[PDB]
Amino acid sequence: DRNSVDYAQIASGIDTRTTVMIKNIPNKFTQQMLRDYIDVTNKGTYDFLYLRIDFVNKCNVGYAFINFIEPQSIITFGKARVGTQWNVFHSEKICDISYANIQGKDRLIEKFRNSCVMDENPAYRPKIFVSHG
Amino acid sequence: DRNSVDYAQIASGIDTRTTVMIKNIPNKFTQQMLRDYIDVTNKGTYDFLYLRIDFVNKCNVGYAFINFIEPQSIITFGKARVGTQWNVFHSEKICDISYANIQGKDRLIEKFRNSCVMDENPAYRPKIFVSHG
Repeated sequence: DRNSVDYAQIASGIDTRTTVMIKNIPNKFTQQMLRDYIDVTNKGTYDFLYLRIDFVNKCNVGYAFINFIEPQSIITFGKARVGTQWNVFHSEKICDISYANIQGKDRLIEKFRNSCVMDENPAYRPKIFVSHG
Repeated sequence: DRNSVDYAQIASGIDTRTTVMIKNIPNKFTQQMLRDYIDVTNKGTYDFLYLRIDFVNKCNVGYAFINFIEPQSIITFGKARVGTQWNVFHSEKICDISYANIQGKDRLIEKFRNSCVMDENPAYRPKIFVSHG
């Protein structure tokens, strides 16, 4: 909506935003494969890449943060990848992108440098709630 | 879309789906506060609750899985909470819900019981990529 990506608006110097979400990633992906996936068309063009990893099952959550050094790199990646399928063979999930709310290598670095409280008891680690009966 | 929640369709016995996402949770929330938040109107009515926790900064990711034991409980919670603001005072984020893709306490339990590979090297733990210069 306010965060959907318009190529021509990057091309024309309007939309200077550099942080982007790669969405619909198969739950069955590693950071490394994502790197490799991106580096096919966009090697060297990004400041920051984090494929978000669930604390509990250590799967990815289906999206990643990437900050491109230059906004036009978004066009290179989008044209090449948005629309296409992650794996024509092993997942029906297809790739899409949108601007993140947090923008800029600097804020991204702080997001993940500073841990959050998880509970009032600091000895706690996240425990799913489940019941039976 | 295919997963948006229609109360009257729960009420009428059409939509038997029980797994739901609580969305737009402030990054600044704990599982416990979520439990407490839910238990205000829906104590005792759910099988499964997991507020998704980022492996790296140990923040929540802005959403949680909840499986209600009975589909009408979704109406109780939605009417009470969707639309309202998590914290009228300390976050402009407001609460919304939608059906999850994974449905049912049983599949949810397996999702999080079985760890995923994170890398080909099993000694690896998720490392953000960042560069400067």
